[PDB]
Amino acid sequence: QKIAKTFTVDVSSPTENGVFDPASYAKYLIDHIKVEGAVGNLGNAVTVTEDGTVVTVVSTAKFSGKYLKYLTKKYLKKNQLRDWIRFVSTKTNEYRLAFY
Amino acid sequence: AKRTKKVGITGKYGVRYGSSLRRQVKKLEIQQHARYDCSFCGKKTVKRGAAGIWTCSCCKKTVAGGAYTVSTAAAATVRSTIRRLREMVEA
Amino acid sequence: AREITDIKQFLELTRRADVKTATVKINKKLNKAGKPFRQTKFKVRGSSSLYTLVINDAGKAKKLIQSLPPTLKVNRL
Amino acid sequence: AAQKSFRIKQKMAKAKKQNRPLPQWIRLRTNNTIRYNAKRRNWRRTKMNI
Amino acid sequence: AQRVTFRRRNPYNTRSNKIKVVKTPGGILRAQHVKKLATRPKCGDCGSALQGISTLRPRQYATVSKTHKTVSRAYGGSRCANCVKERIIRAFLIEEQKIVKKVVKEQTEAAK
RNA sequence: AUAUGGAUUCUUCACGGUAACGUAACUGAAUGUGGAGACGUCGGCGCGAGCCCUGGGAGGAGUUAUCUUUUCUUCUUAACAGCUUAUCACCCCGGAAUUGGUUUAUCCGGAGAUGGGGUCUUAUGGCUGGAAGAGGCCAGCACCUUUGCUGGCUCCGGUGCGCUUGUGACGGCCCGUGAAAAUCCACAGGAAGGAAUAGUUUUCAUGCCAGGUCGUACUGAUAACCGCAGCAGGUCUCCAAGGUGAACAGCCUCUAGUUGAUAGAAUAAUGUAGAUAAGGGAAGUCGGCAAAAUAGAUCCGUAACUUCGGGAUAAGGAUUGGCUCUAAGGGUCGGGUACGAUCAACUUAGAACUGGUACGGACAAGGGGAAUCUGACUGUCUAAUUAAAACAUAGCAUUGCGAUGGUCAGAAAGUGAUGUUGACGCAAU
RNA sequence: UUCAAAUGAGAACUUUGAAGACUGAAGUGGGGAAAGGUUCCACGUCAACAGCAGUUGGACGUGGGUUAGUCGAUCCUAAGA
RNA sequence: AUGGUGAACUAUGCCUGAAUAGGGUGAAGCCAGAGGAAACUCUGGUGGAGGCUCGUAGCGGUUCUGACGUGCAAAUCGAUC
Ligand SMILES: [Mg+2]
Ligand SMILES: [Mg+2]
Ligand SMILES: [Mg+2]
Ligand SMILES: [Mg+2]
Ligand SMILES: [Mg+2]
Ligand SMILES: [Mg+2]
Ligand SMILES: [Mg+2]
Ligand SMILES: [Mg+2]
Ligand SMILES: [Mg+2]
Ligand SMILES: [Mg+2]
Ligand SMILES: [Mg+2]
Ligand SMILES: [Mg+2]
Ligand SMILES: [Mg+2]
Ligand SMILES: [Mg+2]
Ligand SMILES: [Mg+2]
Ligand SMILES: [Mg+2]
Ligand SMILES: [Mg+2]
Ligand SMILES: [Mg+2]
Ligand SMILES: [Mg+2]
Ligand SMILES: [Mg+2]
Ligand SMILES: [Mg+2]
Ligand SMILES: [Mg+2]
Ligand SMILES: [Mg+2]
Ligand SMILES: [Mg+2]
Ligand SMILES: [Mg+2]
Ligand SMILES: [Mg+2]
Ligand SMILES: [Mg+2]
Ligand SMILES: [Mg+2]
Ligand SMILES: [Mg+2]
Ligand SMILES: [Mg+2]
Ligand SMILES: [Mg+2]
Ligand SMILES: [Mg+2]
Ligand SMILES: [Mg+2]
Ligand SMILES: [Mg+2]
Ligand SMILES: [Mg+2]
Ligand SMILES: [Mg+2]
Ligand SMILES: [Mg+2]
Ligand SMILES: [Mg+2]
Ligand SMILES: [Mg+2]
Ligand SMILES: [Mg+2]
Ligand SMILES: [Mg+2]
Ligand SMILES: [Mg+2]
Ligand SMILES: [Mg+2]
Ligand SMILES: [Mg+2]
Ligand SMILES: [Mg+2]
Ligand SMILES: [Mg+2]
Ligand SMILES: [Mg+2]
Ligand SMILES: [Mg+2]
Ligand SMILES: [Mg+2]
Ligand SMILES: [Mg+2]
Ligand SMILES: [Mg+2]
Ligand SMILES: [Mg+2]
Ligand SMILES: [Mg+2]
Ligand SMILES: [Mg+2]
Ligand SMILES: [Mg+2]
Ligand SMILES: [Mg+2]
Ligand SMILES: [Mg+2]
Ligand SMILES: [Mg+2]
Ligand SMILES: [Mg+2]
Ligand SMILES: [Mg+2]
Ligand SMILES: [Mg+2]
Ligand SMILES: [Mg+2]
Ligand SMILES: [Mg+2]
Ligand SMILES: [Mg+2]
Ligand SMILES: [Mg+2]
Ligand SMILES: [Mg+2]
Ligand SMILES: [Mg+2]
Ligand SMILES: [Mg+2]
Ligand SMILES: [Mg+2]
Ligand SMILES: [Mg+2]
Ligand SMILES: [Mg+2]
Ligand SMILES: [Mg+2]
Ligand SMILES: [Mg+2]
Ligand SMILES: [Mg+2]
Ligand SMILES: [Mg+2]
Ligand SMILES: [Mg+2]
Ligand SMILES: [Mg+2]
Ligand SMILES: [Zn+2]
Repeated sequence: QKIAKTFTVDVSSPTENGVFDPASYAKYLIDHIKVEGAVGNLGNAVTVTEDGTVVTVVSTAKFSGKYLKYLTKKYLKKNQLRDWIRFVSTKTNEYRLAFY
Repeated sequence: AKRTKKVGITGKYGVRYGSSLRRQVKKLEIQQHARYDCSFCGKKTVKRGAAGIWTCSCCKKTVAGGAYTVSTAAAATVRSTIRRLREMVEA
Repeated sequence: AREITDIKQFLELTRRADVKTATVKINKKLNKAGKPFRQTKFKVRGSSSLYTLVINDAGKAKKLIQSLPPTLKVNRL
Repeated sequence: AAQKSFRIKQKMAKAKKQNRPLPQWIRLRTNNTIRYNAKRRNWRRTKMNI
Repeated sequence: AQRVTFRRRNPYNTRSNKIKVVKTPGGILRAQHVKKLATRPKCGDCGSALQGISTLRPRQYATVSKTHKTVSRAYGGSRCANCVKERIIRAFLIEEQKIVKKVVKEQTEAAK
């Protein structure tokens, strides 16, 4: 009835090209994903991590994968990186940052 | 809430045509739209259906009669006279 | 136009004289609410109607498929 | 038109057939005298009264 | 938004040119023409739409098995059952009273 | 055209159900009869479809100084078939005053209500078949090429005095009661024909062949038609998004479609079309011609006179933004034989705060009053100088006529209108 | 209405890209009846014609195009003939 | 004068089709209430009448005696109606 939802992002391809820092990126996530209102209310309701070259997001509160593409676009737009990196779905719910 | 002093159904016609003409019509409309007693089944369920044609809600009988009333006074007094005259020719 | 379920009544159709072609279609589908499974539709093209026999069971399916007339011209998928 | 009778299609046909310029080789015959096609007609200039 | 067009040449809204909108497997709206509706056959006796009898346009009745065109009992597809009940009774009684008026006026001819 | 299977038959031409009726079938000539085809208009109510609005998720897009779990967009299902589905109607049980049931709309019952239980029409909707293989949206590789190849996803909802259309059960209206025929079915009838060593049956199922002739392009109009023309005219119709608002109005937008109509430079007079003007306020003029004023809505107030229906938005007033609160008006479930729980709607009234006192802020949108003349009214006409007081009308009155007739037509006539007629009529003023 | 590129001997007027606007679903949208009769489409193309122009057109030249048992006609009947 | 051709405009009848935003008014019929010695009177709702009304499309054509008056046009255009 409650349900958990994981969400993967293969940040590899543009991380392995320097221009992407996963570091301050899950940072962008960890304090801007809003929960029934605002930022950092993730009261162990949602979690973010970085399997070296992956980001893992697991929600229990209202969180759609569209929201995920929405946040990162902001990050990407924030740090100039839009032009060079798409947020894309591959397999369902498993997303990846594409370079070129 | 009595709705008009006197024009009754004749209200539709408003002020047009003049009192007398409307008086006359109200009389005969009140005649035709009225619901009548059925001679055949006993229920008052005879309404009119075009000039002269009186038919019955349930039991579906149609009687020819007056243009705006079920029985015209004329035909009534005829009915009696045909009674009377028929009487003679069996007795 | 017609759908069928009596798995014998179908077998009779598959040998009903005018039946030259048949087709077997396989579909991924879900079960109740959780898992998925393997639906398989058996379609005998009659001269006047196209009959299709849904076999829900994957097991029933395989064994049914072998029984298909060895003269019948079946299109797989 | 839109949905015509054959009698009218037929006429219509024969009409477009006549709708050509002079074959230039007529201009070449001995004492040929026809200089152009004088009976040339054109849909938005002269209507063909059925 | 999406609009639509007639399919036959006739552009006018006549009874025989009823239209109806519809979404296709293409994912688009298209007109479809709708034949004028059947009306239920009527008891040619009392006049009610008579029961048990399927309802088509007249020629389409030749395209259907007889069990769509009758109910079992006498005057089946034809009159309204209750109507036949009347028929039966009235017939019986009248045929009887027939006999009673025979032997009554048969008595008179001998008693006078 | 026709066979195979099924059904039917030794009780020959099916059973079953009290019944309404059921069905895969279940012979049926002449003749008769019934239905369908087949029929006004308006009103509210009810329901369907498509549209509109909207939550969740799954994608692609746009904006990201700043803010927005965002803004846009995709998420679709044909005819046809199977099962199923209905307001109406009807049947069985039952016997009703303490009358009950009952629509928004007062109709129904001893000629059998309320009740409980069945039957039927299949509009319509549902689920499956068609049918995901199609179509829609993505992603990931390939190469001048034909252009591929590869995968994903294409799911679950909510709301209604909405819009348009369809339809049903009703109601209003008539000195108006709102085609025809082809064609298809059914019934009454029972002429005939038909089995036990084997008959009958193609209105059940399945199977075989065939469907000719002509039209199909495009325009349908500020350029494909008619106006001498690529003329500001004329010319029948269907489909119809978001906001504001009563609204298919006006004004702005999405889709689609245009961006066509000689062009440059100046900005005299006079013009044409759009506006404003201190103080006065019709003194202008044949005449307030023109123009200005008015306007929505809520509330309050409303004269003479009247055919009692009106006159009446009479007249005359106030009020109207934004924002923030408040109260009232609903739905669905389980309760032995008082309440609780949640879901979803803009309407209306009241109360604060707030501003250069503005608020129907554009758009939209009646000037009023007192009389005289004249036609009662709504309606009609001189297309292209007259729309009126002229015509018509209901109403009133007169005339002719009982068919071998009145009035009218024709050269005639075995001719014709009224006449599918009959004085409550037709004809004529 | 505007800026640019393309094309052409020639570009205010063609084509494409950009911008600014309009029609505002009672349409400058999507189809049809009557009427036209090839105007449709393609290629070529400017002597005349489109009351400036023209490389563009509903022009000029040259070709291509209209596929039905089920859509209409055909059948039926109306006033009437 | 004789013999002919017209009802594609328009007038009138007939036959078969089609079309008409949103408002205001609140007629018969019905429900419930109130007063009255009585006869009977009165109130609130419900309903949705009308060659009714406000007004678009539609049909029309009033005024400017407006535009135009070698016209867009041998009757049009605007605004008003
Ligand atoms: Mg012309
Ligand atoms: Mg949409
Ligand atoms: Mg068409
Ligand atoms: Mg109609
Ligand atoms: Mg049936
Ligand atoms: Mg039956
Ligand atoms: Mg049987
Ligand atoms: Mg008949
Ligand atoms: Mg009939
Ligand atoms: Mg008809
Ligand atoms: Mg069909
Ligand atoms: Mg019941
Ligand atoms: Mg029962
Ligand atoms: Mg309601
Ligand atoms: Mg409409
Ligand atoms: Mg009727
Ligand atoms: Mg029938
Ligand atoms: Mg014999
Ligand atoms: Mg058959
Ligand atoms: Mg033949
Ligand atoms: Mg076409
Ligand atoms: Mg055009
Ligand atoms: Mg000419
Ligand atoms: Mg024109
Ligand atoms: Mg166009
Ligand atoms: Mg010009
Ligand atoms: Mg100039
Ligand atoms: Mg002044
Ligand atoms: Mg003053
Ligand atoms: Mg004065
Ligand atoms: Mg003076
Ligand atoms: Mg004067
Ligand atoms: Mg004036
Ligand atoms: Mg002023
Ligand atoms: Mg007054
Ligand atoms: Mg206020
Ligand atoms: Mg509340
Ligand atoms: Mg107070
Ligand atoms: Mg008058
Ligand atoms: Mg008038
Ligand atoms: Mg005149
Ligand atoms: Mg004259
Ligand atoms: Mg007038
Ligand atoms: Mg005039
Ligand atoms: Mg007069
Ligand atoms: Mg008088
Ligand atoms: Mg003679
Ligand atoms: Mg230009
Ligand atoms: Mg605009
Ligand atoms: Mg509009
Ligand atoms: Mg245009
Ligand atoms: Mg077209
Ligand atoms: Mg043409
Ligand atoms: Mg050609
Ligand atoms: Mg072209
Ligand atoms: Mg030249
Ligand atoms: Mg030209
Ligand atoms: Mg020129
Ligand atoms: Mg030139
Ligand atoms: Mg050509
Ligand atoms: Mg047909
Ligand atoms: Mg034929
Ligand atoms: Mg005419
Ligand atoms: Mg209306
Ligand atoms: Mg109003
Ligand atoms: Mg109205
Ligand atoms: Mg009392
Ligand atoms: Mg009304
Ligand atoms: Mg009126
Ligand atoms: Mg009016
Ligand atoms: Mg208005
Ligand atoms: Mg007009
Ligand atoms: Mg008029
Ligand atoms: Mg003038
Ligand atoms: Mg002049
Ligand atoms: Mg004018
Ligand atoms: Mg007007
Ligand atoms: Zn009766």
